[PDB]
Amino acid sequence: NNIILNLRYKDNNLIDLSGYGAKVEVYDGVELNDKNQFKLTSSANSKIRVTQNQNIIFNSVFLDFSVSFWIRIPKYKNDGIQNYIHNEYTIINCMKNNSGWKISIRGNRIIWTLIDINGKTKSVFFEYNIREDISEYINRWFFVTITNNLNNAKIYINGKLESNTDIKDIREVIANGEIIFKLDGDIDRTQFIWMKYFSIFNTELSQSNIEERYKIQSYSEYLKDFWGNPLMYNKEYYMFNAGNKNSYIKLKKDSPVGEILTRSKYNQNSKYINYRDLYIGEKFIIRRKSDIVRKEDYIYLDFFNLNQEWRVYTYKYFKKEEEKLFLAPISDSDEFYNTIQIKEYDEQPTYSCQLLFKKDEESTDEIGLIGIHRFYESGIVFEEYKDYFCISKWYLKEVKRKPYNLKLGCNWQFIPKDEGWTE
Amino acid sequence: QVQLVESGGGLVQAGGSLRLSCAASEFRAEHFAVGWFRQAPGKEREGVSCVDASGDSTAYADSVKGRFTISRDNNKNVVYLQMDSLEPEDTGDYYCGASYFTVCAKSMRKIEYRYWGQGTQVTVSSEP
Repeated sequence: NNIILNLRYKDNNLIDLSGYGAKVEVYDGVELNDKNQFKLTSSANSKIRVTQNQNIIFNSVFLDFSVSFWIRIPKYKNDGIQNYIHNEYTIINCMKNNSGWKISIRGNRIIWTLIDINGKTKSVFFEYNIREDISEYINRWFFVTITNNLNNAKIYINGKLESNTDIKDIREVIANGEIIFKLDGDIDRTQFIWMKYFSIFNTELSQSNIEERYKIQSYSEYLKDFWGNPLMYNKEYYMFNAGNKNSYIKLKKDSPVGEILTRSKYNQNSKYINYRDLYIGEKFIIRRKSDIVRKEDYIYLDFFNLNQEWRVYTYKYFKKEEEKLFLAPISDSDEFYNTIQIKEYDEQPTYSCQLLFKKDEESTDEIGLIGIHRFYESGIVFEEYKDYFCISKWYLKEVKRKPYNLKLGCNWQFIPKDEGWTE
Repeated sequence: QVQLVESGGGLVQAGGSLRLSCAASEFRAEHFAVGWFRQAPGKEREGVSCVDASGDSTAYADSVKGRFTISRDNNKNVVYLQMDSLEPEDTGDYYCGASYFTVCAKSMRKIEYRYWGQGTQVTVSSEP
């Protein structure tokens, strides 16, 4: 359906599956995985050459054409913010006789550039904020789609229009050059880029078509971590709450409960960047109950206390609408429910999951969903409250509402350590 | 600070009765479950009995049924422990604590409970 380049994964290699059989050469510096993700690094032999099949279609100039792909771009270095912000580098180049298009990146900005035969250039970009508490784009997989017409060169992010550029002074742009996937610029040794599902179409993609392709390429049977990678079993995870973004979970001292504290922030003296720390709070690990975590799986939510693996439980018969979760050494207790069913209540793409507590795997009784609540803590005349790691029945009715509330305190995201994130 | 003042108890001969009282200092105790623990000198302190956030649900140690009866007055912010047929093996300091949870459990694990008071000594004697 109007697709002229379809770079996908097959047999430890990238291949064009558009049906026009272009030649693809992946050099030894490009890392591949079966999840269709490939990585461009700063090593010289980290490149991909696409020699487009010149013997099948018009293949000289396209009036209308689009380019879609998913990208994951590492966080700036805390001590190398200058080179990050100033130095720009090309990631994908496609030109012949000094005319064509190129995708470049300068720091927190990705850039689409056109150049016609006469040398006239035009650009359109997307920029994500780097003063954010919790950024949705930094080091996280997101969906880029670039649409080119006679009038406008638009940039869509995650199915939504983000940028527009008037390109009527632009003439014919030579399109049939080699497509070189390589980092090109004055970059750091530690610079890299992840990409997946790269595609080129000989048409202007409607916003509807783009949002649709976004939803489709977002869909999976499995759940995903904070960065957007598949959620794994036996993998160490920090925990993030979409309801309380600046809040993390800590085992309260000399207690079996999880208190909720405020994330430490960037405390160096640069004004151009800011963030909340992600690698804080307890280290969690998900266990299977009888690899990759899938929807409706039954799991054990464990975490590491000291030199020991502990488990998150709930009390079976609490009378209020909510209750503090009980964090303990692993054990079989007829006093606790220990099995969580992992859930996805959102109909839209998200990296958030929910954690349901049920009586039995066979039974239909829903005990509640794991979240965060503000419990009474102390004081008579002046009542003081505290936020605790909890289970709540209130969430049950709430996840039914449409559209699904992202701000709900039962929406969790798991954060593994990533080379694309340093703090 | 935020504590749970205990009272009652003292010297009493074997077979008699006694009544302990927990009052909540600087917090409302109806939100939490509440438990009485005993501590003999040297030994670790064990759970004696406990009660739900409300009344209704109760739990006692197996060596305590059915001589003791725990109860709650949430209006007066006070927890009572009636003790009958006392044995000399009930001697020791009695502490009252509030749980993090609303749920009381026969387990009566120390870590679940906080806001401990200074406690009140009880002693049971064979001869009198």
